[PDB]
Amino acid sequence: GAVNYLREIHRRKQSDVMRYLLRIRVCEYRQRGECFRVEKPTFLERARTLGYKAKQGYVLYIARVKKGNMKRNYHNGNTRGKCVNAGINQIKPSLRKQASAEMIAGKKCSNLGVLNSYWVGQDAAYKYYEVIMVDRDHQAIRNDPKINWICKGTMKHRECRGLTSASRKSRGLGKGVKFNKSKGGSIRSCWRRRNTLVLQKYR
Amino acid sequence: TDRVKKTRKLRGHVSHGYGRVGKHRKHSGGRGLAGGFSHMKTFFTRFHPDYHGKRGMRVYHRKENSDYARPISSARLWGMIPKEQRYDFLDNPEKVPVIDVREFGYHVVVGGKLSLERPIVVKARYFTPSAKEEITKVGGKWIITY
Amino acid sequence: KGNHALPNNHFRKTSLKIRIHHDPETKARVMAEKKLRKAKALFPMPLKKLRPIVRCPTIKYNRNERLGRGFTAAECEKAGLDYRHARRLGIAVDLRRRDTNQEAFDKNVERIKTYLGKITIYESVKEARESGAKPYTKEIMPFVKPKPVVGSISREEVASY
Amino acid sequence: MQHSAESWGTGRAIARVPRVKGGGTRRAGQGAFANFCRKGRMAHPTKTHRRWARKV
Amino acid sequence: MKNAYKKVRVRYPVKRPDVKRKQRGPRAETQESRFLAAAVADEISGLSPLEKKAISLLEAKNNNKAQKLLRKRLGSHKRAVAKVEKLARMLLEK
RNA sequence: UGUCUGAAUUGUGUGCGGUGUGCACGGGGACCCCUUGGACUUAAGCAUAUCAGUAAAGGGAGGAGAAGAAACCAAAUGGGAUUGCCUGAGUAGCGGCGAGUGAAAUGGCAUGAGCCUGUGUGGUAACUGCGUGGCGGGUUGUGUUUGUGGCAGCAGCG
RNA sequence: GUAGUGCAGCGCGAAUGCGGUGGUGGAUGCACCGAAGGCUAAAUAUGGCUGAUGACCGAUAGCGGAUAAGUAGAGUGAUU
RNA sequence: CAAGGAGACGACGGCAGGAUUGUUUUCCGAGAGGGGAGGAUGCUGCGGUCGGACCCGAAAGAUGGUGAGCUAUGUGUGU
Repeated sequence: GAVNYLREIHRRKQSDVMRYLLRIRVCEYRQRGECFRVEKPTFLERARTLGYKAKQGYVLYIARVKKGNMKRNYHNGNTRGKCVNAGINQIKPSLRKQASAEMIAGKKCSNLGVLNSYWVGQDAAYKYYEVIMVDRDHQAIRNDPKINWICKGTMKHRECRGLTSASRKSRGLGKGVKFNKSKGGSIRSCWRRRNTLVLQKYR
Repeated sequence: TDRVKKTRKLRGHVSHGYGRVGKHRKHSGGRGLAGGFSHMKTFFTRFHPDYHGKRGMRVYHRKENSDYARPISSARLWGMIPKEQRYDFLDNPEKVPVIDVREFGYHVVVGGKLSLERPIVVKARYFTPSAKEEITKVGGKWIITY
Repeated sequence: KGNHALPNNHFRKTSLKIRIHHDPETKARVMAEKKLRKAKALFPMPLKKLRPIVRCPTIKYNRNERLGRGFTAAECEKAGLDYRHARRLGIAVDLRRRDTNQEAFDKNVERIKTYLGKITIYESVKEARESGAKPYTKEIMPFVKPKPVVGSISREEVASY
Repeated sequence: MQHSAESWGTGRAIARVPRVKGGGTRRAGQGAFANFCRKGRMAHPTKTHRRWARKV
Repeated sequence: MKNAYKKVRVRYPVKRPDVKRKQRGPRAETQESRFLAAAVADEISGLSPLEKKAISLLEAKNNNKAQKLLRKRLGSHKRAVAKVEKLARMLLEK
């Protein structure tokens, strides 16, 4: 099929053709700003496997993120406590950088809803991601039952609450005994149930 | 009845039973089991001498359902027959019971004398050597089952 | 002080919480009214589904049977049926389970045929009302296990009964 | 227990119980929190998880 | 289970039935369209720099030096052997 | 019906159109999801440890939320999505092997339910947002009929 | 979670009769499963509001507050 | 002088006295190996541990906020 050929090409990043197209388009992104709109998909077939359609009410934005360890701001490294808590410089963030990019694009368009995202390039200082967003107020979206689920009320700002695929990845969910610390639905609700003592009336 | 409560007889007596010279203070001695190698060392020596230290191999995740091997003695094996069928066997002394301990929750057979001088058949996993002697001594026989 | 077992009572966390329902008699009967109200909103159909007989896993529970989750597609086919059509007749289907025993496969085929002979088909809720069909909140054909009985032979105890 | 009371310490010729902060009202400077103070709390407050029933 | 119990052990006779199981993997009636797409991709695209430097080690004869350079840069040992098997057959065809 | 104010906006950001017309912002936050993150205290001192990933702070939701249909558990003649309770068990284990800390499977109950998609015609896009037999989108791929009818229930008023 | 139980930064970066897992690092048999796209009732939690109850308190008690009470009054202010 | 004012409550274990019933028991050993020997479920009291823990009391530590109308220094504009 037509989609088989495009998949085999896009998998070979860094082979003599993708190394030409990556350098040419990442030079475009460096001249735009922090978050901007694009009209067609970069990797057409990776975007359709993540849920994109050619229809009114679908939108694409590109956002960059700044690439390194997280910051801690104490004046000259004074942290006002014990020495096991006094590290400043090699602390790693809890979320992924693909999820940080969704939070940038989701505040810029507060009337839309985020669906998924994917990698499109890289710099020495930045990485670039491609965010797919949907219009919850258009009637083209509210009328068809393949995307209709996103127009109700529990679906607002999915990427702030950890409900997209990139931000889901860091919650610690799964199957079997290697995922005992999330039984009940998350880490915090495993903690609460195990820190509760239940008693019967007749005891 | 049944000794109402000490506090009811202590009203009026200063210090409520805890002494005047030595008093009732907070945690004089440390909390819980502190001092176990220094000032409470006489406590562990007199009452719990095997409590500290390591001793042994450490298996992560012992598997208990697969190691269940509950034993029963040959000395009973006859009071195990249910109450209804028991009088049927004691009245006709020419029939042989066929009892399978596995259907009552037991796995291994050990133990002593058979409580009667008639033959029987007994199925299980793993009879020990002494159980084999006392089942054969009455004319019965033993079998290994699943 | 004294000779006692060493205590291990865990109350060192201020974040701990206690939980008690102080009236479980009114809570049980409020849930039995919910259960009888679903039953006559599904009226003709009995609110519980037919489930198979299965076998407990390890060597400790080897000799015990039990009600399981659902029937397989081969057990439904040999009872004269398609698993898409067994689900419209109140039968639970489980496509994860695998078929590896021929005796157990046969008990479950006869459990389906027995159930298929105790149901009646109609065309409307009006007919079932007029024929005496009532609502059902219990479970369909519960499994009970039998008592242990002792076999008996007579002085032929060398052919190894 | 609905105050920000604090004891005044010794050196002022009054007893050591904690006392209300402020001014301009007769509540200012009076005792608080203790089981022997007017408007205090009970030494051992009554709780809901005591045993009410028994088993026969 | 105890070792004395495993010797006299006796299992239950089961009478296994006959019914087909699942498929589990890439299907056998689509190799033609999978083999065709991979033969178009290698003509279009070139070679990665890592595959260039590894056919030059196989070029001389150094099947060992090429074996450790691929095991260091692909974080596996089962994978580094499956790759020097493809890059050897592309020389015979070539 | 509701003076003058207050997000307080004749604004800022953004979708669809092509100059028309939408949407977001604040309030509250007991319970829920995500981020960040203490010290008092216990170890009869104290630095790893403990208190505790808890309090405080910030962002985002609802009548609940989150989770969920095996790249599972196991080692039998095998079970079979998620969530809650009892047993397992203060146990296996972690730990200046100190003080301390700490699961799960099986078994028994409650409740039970499974589906949609990225490769759909070629004898003709079979599709739909706006409008009354047309415009906009779409081949870099759209594919969305129907309830003043029936059945069961819940609250209120006189 | 004991020699990753899970998560993240930086760097390297896969496969197509193929891939993943089996409480000690690695090898090899046998067993069991298909990740990296999407949705999903019920049984569970809980300030406040409204109904119904109680071996609860009876004006220094019970909510701070049985009355024109977060009022009179105090503080530059946050607050009290 | 009046009124108020301090060993009560929860969890887990032991023993004493009392109630109902009684056809009760998975052992040794690090392991490899070896292998028959009257309690259970409630009720009241006392001793033990962790809980604010018989009642009242520090000098301190941390998280989040308010102030240059007193007073200190710089700077614009007047006397």
